Amino acid sequence: MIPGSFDYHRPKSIADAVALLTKLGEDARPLAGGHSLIPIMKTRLATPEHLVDLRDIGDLVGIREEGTDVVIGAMTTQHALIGSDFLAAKLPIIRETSLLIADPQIRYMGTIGGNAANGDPGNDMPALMQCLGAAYELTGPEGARIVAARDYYQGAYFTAIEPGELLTAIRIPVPPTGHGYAYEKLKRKIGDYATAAAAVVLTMSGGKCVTASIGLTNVANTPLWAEEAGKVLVGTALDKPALDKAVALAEAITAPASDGRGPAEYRTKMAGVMLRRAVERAKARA
Amino acid sequence: KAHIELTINGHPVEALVEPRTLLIHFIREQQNLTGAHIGCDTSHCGACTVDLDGMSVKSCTMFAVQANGASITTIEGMAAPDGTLSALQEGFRMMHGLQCGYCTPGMIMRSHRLLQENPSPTEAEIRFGIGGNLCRCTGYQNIVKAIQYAAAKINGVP
Amino acid sequence: KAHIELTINGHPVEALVEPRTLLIHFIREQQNLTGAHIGCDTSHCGACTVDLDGMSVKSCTMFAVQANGASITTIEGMAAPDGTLSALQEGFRMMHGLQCGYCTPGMIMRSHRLLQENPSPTEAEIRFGIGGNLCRCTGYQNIVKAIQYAAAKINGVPFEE
Amino acid sequence: RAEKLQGMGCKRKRVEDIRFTQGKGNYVDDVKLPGMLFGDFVRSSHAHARIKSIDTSKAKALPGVFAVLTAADLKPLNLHYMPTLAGDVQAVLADEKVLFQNQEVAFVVAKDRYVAADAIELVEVDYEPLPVLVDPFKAMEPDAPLLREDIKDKMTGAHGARKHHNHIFRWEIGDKEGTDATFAKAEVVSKDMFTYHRVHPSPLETCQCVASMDKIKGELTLWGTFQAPHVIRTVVSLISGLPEHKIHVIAPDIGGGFGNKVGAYSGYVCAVVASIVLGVPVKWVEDRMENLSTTSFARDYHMTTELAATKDGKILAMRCHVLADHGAFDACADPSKWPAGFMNICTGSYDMPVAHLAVDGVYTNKASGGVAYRCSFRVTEAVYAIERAIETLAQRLEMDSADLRIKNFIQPEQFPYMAPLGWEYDSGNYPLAMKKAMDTVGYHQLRAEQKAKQEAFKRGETREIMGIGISFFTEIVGAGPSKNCDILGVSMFDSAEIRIHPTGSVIARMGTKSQGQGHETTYAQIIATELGIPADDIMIEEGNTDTAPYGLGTYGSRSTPTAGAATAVAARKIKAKAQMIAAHMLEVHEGDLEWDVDRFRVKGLPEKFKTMKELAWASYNSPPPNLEPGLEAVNYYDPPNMTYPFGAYFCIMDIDVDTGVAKTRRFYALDDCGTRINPMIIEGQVHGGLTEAFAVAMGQEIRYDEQGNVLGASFMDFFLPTAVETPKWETDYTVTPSPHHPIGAKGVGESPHVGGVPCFSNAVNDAYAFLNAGHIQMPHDAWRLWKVGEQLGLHV
Amino acid sequence: DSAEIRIHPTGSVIARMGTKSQGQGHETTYAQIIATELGIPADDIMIEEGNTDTAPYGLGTYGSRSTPTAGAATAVAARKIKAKAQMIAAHMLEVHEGDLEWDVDRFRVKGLPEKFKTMKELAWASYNSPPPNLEPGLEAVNYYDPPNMTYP
Amino acid sequence: VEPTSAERAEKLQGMGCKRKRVEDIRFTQGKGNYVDDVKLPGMLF
Ligand SMILES: Cc1cc2nc3c(=O)[nH]c(=O)nc-3n(C[C@H](O)[C@H](O)[C@H](O)COP(=O)(O)OP(=O)(O)OC[C@H]3O[C@@H](n4cnc5c(N)ncnc54)[C@H](O)[C@@H]3O)c2cc1C
Ligand SMILES: Nc1ccn([C@@H]2O[C@H](COP(=O)(O)OP(=O)(O)OC[C@H]3Oc4nc5nc(N)nc(O)c5nc4C(S)=C3S)[C@@H](O)[C@H]2O)c(=O)n1
Ligand code: FES
Ligand code: FES
Ligand code: FES
Ligand code: FES
Repeated sequence: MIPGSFDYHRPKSIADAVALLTKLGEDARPLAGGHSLIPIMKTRLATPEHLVDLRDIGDLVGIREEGTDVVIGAMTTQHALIGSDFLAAKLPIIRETSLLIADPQIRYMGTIGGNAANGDPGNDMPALMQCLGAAYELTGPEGARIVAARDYYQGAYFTAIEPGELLTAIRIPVPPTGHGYAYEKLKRKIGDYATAAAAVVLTMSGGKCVTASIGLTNVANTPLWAEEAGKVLVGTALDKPALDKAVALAEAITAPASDGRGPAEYRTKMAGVMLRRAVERAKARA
Repeated sequence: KAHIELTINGHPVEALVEPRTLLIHFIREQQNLTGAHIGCDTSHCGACTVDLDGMSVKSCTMFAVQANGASITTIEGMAAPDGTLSALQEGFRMMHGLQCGYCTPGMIMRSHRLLQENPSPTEAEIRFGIGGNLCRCTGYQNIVKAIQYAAAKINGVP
Repeated sequence: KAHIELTINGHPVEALVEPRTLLIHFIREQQNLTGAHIGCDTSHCGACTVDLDGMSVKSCTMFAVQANGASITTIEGMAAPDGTLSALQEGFRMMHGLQCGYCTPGMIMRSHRLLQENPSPTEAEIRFGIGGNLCRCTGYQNIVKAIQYAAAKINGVPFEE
Repeated sequence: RAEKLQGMGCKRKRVEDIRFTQGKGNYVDDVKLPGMLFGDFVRSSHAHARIKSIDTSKAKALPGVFAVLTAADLKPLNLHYMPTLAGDVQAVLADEKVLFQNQEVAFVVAKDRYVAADAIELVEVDYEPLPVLVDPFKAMEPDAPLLREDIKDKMTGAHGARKHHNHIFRWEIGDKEGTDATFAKAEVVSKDMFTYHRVHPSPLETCQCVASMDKIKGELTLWGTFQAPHVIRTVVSLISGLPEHKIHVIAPDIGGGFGNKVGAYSGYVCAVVASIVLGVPVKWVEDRMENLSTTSFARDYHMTTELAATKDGKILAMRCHVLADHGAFDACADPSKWPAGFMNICTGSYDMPVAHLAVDGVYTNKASGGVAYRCSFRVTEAVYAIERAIETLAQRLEMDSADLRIKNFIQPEQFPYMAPLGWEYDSGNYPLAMKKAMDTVGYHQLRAEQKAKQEAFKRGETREIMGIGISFFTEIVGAGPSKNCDILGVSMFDSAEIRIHPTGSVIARMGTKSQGQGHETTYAQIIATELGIPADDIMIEEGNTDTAPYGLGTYGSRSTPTAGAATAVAARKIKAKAQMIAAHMLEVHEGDLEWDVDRFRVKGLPEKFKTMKELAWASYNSPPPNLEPGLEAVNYYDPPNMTYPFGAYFCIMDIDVDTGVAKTRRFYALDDCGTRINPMIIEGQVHGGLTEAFAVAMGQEIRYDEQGNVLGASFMDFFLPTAVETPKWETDYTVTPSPHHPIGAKGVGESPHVGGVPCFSNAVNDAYAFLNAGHIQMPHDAWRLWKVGEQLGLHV
Repeated sequence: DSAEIRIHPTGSVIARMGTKSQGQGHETTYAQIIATELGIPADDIMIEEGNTDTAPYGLGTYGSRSTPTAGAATAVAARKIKAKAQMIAAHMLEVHEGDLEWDVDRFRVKGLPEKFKTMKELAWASYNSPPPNLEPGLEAVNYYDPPNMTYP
Repeated sequence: VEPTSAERAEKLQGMGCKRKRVEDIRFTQGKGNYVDDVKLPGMLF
């Protein structure tokens, strides 16, 4: 329950936050909504010497369309995502997913950026972002760079971010109008990280799938982008043979933990079931 | 220690806090507002819920320094200045929405915000809307009734 | 408010007080040492007596600011750390030197100083020596005995009977 | 004045709610006393190890730390172990070894809980691992580790002059010879091993106390989460040497107990010792992870359960043997003579000629407990055993299990019914309740619907299966008669004291202690009806051992059986004295008076009367010369028997065999607890208990791995349903009064859990019965029900 | 005036009265009355007055009334406890109550002094093994209406 | 110790004894609780 002592900072700008993180070093952590970091500080798994609260940086909050992308500031809360009718018009999968994250209190505080940057495979947004082919905008002392969400995750609490960098925004290509989408999550109760979950976006024409992308949540030490599984759907009617192929190729890449949510073998199968169900719902939406 | 200034239940508060002090401890220990409760060490139970800048917040998952400049309502702030119970407080009593009372402050504080988010919620909306709040005693059924009763009362005021 | 630093019952104390705050009220209301009592408004009763820089003082007739830098002992400071009561505290109980207890803190604090002034006082010296302390309950006779008991205890030998 | 009475049977709104809805409850952690410190424990990272050294120097040196106690500090006060309710001892601070993960090793006392937590991290313990024992089935093997070195020598088998060193007790009851003979010849023998898995009561408020030794006065005040505060006083007295009149135990508002707060914990002892040493108050408040992993677990019974029957479905005998995992110390709350509680109610609602029960308790490297979480002293286990055995027998007989129950119920005319393991049931009308329940849920129609759904499944038309869960149960609550029920030698009575003021209001106190069950509301309803005094004119208090009459506390649904009875009896003493006052005032014989709601009237001259209010005043103003002034009474009520409420619960469950996800379609709960004091409160008790039942059956668990690590002991994993997962509850009742109880009222609070768990588990088991799954062990969460289907070939 | 006396399982006592000391020593002296009546040392008895929620109703301390009224009540309440204790003793010792004699702090069987129960033992027995005809526990109240004043 | 009747009586410190006062422990140490010693949250004068 009780964290170790730390110093607390409120930088006024991205630049000042990056400068602070760079100066203070590895013992400094960004503080966004706090709803993953504070819990692990309370267990003393995390014992940072400094927290750099991003609360006063307005430029980290917001949702805009820029070109062919939606750009979401890292500090945009789950509650804000859900509330954005503009985002629901363009990227309705985000609201659907966010409503499957945590609980109202947590969603008031938790941010998209903190969900994406956290590195716990339990988080839902990572695999959604991989599904959507989002790019993460990172700013550090050496400047800005972009890392694809598909390339961002290496392991539990191991991501591509470098010392002194903040994830400042997530840039999400907007799927075509009329696209199908679904996020299907299996969990033990409200608030629980997925036993398995699947994010799907697809498009159809003339009864055939034209595009499909699939992400899988919490069925490996990272989110997974199920590249082969999505490709096998393309050119099919999204019928049983096609779904069975996609399920196979998705299951093949899983490597789940055996924990209170069940053993790895179950969770692999549940990735497949969630995938099937998500494809079905996406097909119907398409 | 950091100096903070905020408002709690409409009153100015100024204090010196260690950054690591959790908001729930600040409220209970330093401010002596012991209505808010601690029911867990993992952020699940919602017994520590307060209304903070228009949000339902689990105050065990926030440091007091993060609440600098905030406006917080705790359960002590729900009754009217003349002592009259809020619609929610009254509904929880009328509908037998509490037993031990331990979740109740958090439940009411969450519900206060719920009914601002959605003044006329369905039962599914209520149950989902309080999903961050655990109760051991009631089995939730009368809590739903309590919230519905409060909505009806609120909706009849204007 | 005035800043004061002093010592009470052997412990450092630092405080802010209004000049007009009576020492009795600082001790009772700010320091929560509620053994000392107020029995009067004219400085007669002695119920507020504390030991202050080697003097018996009626703390209702002193402002807290006047005690800046002082060393004060109140009744709470009389018992030993090990729990044992002082000779006076014991004598008061043994000789039935108190009833309601309201004068007792000030009687004992006065007596503490009396027995430093005069370790082996006669009865007349005792009575005179506590003349600034009123008691409503005891009629003083047992207080005298209590002080005699304490003196004899301290001295290792009795004096008067 | 009719509107004001709010007596028995009224849905009186709760007086407690005023404060609780406003945050003005007074729970232990709300207490702040001058100079109060905070203490908490350094806890064992090992399940089984010798303690080689404990270095507390860095912790003591930390600013703000006032003490660090180890067993070395307690031993001289004979407080390194504490007695348990079960007649064992439990280590307060670990001395030579630790025996369960998270066991208390040192107690750090600091300025506040933040500094205490810092200091705990500075204590260094060196351990020498010992072999871990977690599987109770192996606890009595010849090579099982010697856990309890403090009380046991090595004893590796079962034929030595002491039991196996890991064997706590063997308890048996019933007619072995007769039972064995019936099983040897019965046409059908139905045997299964049902495990009731370890769970935890997990009250929302954890265990905690504030100890304040006043060294000047030599008096200890102890605020705490105590379901049985008078018991705690007496125990604190026996172990501390302070006399009871100088120990002031205060159980204030308690944020739920659910059995977790009956016994004493190391934290209470250590806070007390620390306060005594330091002379200032010491608060101890545990966090959830420590609550779940170090305080009273529940269940953990492995029940080999057999029914003997004729092919036509008459039950001839029951034979049950239980292996009980008690963890490292036997701290299992129970009346002292009942080491397996009332597990001998396991013949249930059925009239069986003979039965036999044996229970062996064993030590393992786990937290202690057993009795908690609405078990009524192992009645959860008893009921699960029989209600599951009914279902497995019915499968074996190819009989509908409703019909099997009907064929075997104890009939109303048989009460009071002496059951074959010794309990005499007070009253019951089982056939009527069962019928009401079946009719309400449309039972036979459900079965036809189920059959059609099964056929559909086989035709590949649905991936969902339907189960119909039945639980018809007989509870036993109200411990209990002095002849056989005592808590560490104190007979299990309870008590009430009622005092009427001159102006007619009342203060009444009881020896129980609510943790949310509404006693402050409902005890006043009993009095209100008895005396004609409005309930709002009556103040109810519990929990201050200086003021409340001695009682045995609240657990085992005993409050209404014991203190509810005492309340009525005490009120009737007052009424009798009032009648004498009225006779004096009206100048008639007492026999010439009759009670009429709120007054005594002269028979045949109804215009001449005296009201209770008038009599109260008279008792002070014009006391009759033959009588003492005033108007008050006490009763300590030694019950003549337990009360035996019952219920008929039906669950319809739909299960997705591909994910294992079960969804309750409907849950109907009929409870009969005799006279119903407050229907609103009873309903809430049922809702709460059914939600626990759902949780236990469908997800909750505390587990240990082979290394003795405690698993799942946080709300990350411990299944507590939210409003989203919790089913809607349909409740119903019948009323079959307890003949021996002063107001005919039986206990009820535990009934929903007792009956509910088998109802849910039976529904799950029933869903898969057509697929021949056998007995599916709880909990019935998704991965485990997926495994059931996987193993049945349903996924290919 | 009034007295309520409750004996705990382990033999200590809480007793309250309807008077209120202002220094007359009631907390000491009422316990003396009880001690002699019950054979329980005075130091084992806690006396309280003045909290109207807890103390039995009384008319207070003035008119030198406390000993005449609550002192009477204390003795009478204590005698009620003694009478119950004697019943418990007779049950435990398997004799008639008339076969018992009191010896400071215990009932002994007349002619057989080695057969006895102390008040402390009886207090525990009242909780541990209540005779079937009696309520558990060991306590009493008396509200004492004096027949006359006392005339020192 | 099998105390005599007289020893047992003496230990009682009952009727007729010059029993020393229990109140004196707190009063001699300033730990009485008189009205003006009471302090409650928010108390006015
Ligand atoms: C009880 C409970 C249930 C939950 N259930 C779910 C769930 O179902 N699904 C789910 O997805 N989440 C769940 N969460 C986690 C929640 O969504 C967190 O909000 C999220 O994981 C972290 O976002 P945050 O804004 O709170 O970040 P923080 O906790 O503030 O930070 C998390 C991490 O990311 C870093 N960080 C944050 N922002 C940045 C940034 N802009 N740049 C670089 N690093 C950054 C921090 O330094 C820290 O290392 C749950 C949490 C709780 C308490
Ligand atoms: N015939 C009856 C029986 C009961 N009641 C009312 O129902 C309540 C519960 O009474 P009873 O069945 O006698 O149970 P207890 O009060 O002894 O409660 C103990 C029981 O209470 C249960 N319910 C709980 N509910 C809450 N809120 N908190 C707990 O800790 C609880 N713990 C569980 C556990 S475990 C147990 S053992 C009381 O207000 C009683 O008046 C009634 O109106 N009529
Ligand atoms: S105390 Fe449980 S969520 Fe805050
Ligand atoms: S009322 Fe007890 S936890 Fe909700
Ligand atoms: S109060 Fe009387 S002299 Fe001070
Ligand atoms: S003891 Fe009462 S005034 Fe002296």
